[PDB]
Amino acid sequence: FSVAYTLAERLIKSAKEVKQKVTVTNSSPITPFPCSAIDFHILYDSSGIDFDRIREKLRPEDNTELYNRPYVVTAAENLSQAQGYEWSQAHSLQTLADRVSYLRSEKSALPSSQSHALRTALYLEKNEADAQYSLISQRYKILKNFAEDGENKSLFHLENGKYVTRFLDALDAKDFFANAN
RNA sequence: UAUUGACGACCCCGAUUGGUUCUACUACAAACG
Repeated sequence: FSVAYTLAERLIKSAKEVKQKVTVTNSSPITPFPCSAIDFHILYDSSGIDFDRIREKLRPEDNTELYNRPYVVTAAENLSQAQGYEWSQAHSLQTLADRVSYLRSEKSALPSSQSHALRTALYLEKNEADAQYSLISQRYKILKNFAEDGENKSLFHLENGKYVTRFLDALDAKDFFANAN
């Protein structure tokens, strides 16, 4: 528990970065706009137990990061009047929950066989991750939803100059999105 | 108006499928009287 809780005390700071990316419009000093967000890990013990090391193993190339994991959970409608609205949508937890649903949807609509081919490619450069995706994008039409480019040819989207993706977060959370409701 | 006057081989592989699906860490030892 101790290691898990000190992770949570770091995860809470990563979720709490919404405090300054989503901010009250025309405020001075720049007050946070009330925004709710999650960050989560899933240790496996493999990722490094220290948050700083955990995230640098998911930034495999200098412009490419395989986590979108500070996810805003506040509704878009509530956020629409803040500054930083556009960021909150890309970081909206519903984008993760939808993609998890596509992975869970069904035989599998996206085969795990092919999800893991893409998972492997994500650790390459974008030109190679996009190459693998282009070998697959029209064999599995569900992948039109997992794209983020706006073109349906890459799993990444550009965010402040970084290629960031939810796809590998969706594979992580695929089995941690269960509810009695 | 319909005549001139006999030679000569060709094909040599073509089309397509080129991976598909599943397993992606599991128990542990540190947590918990």
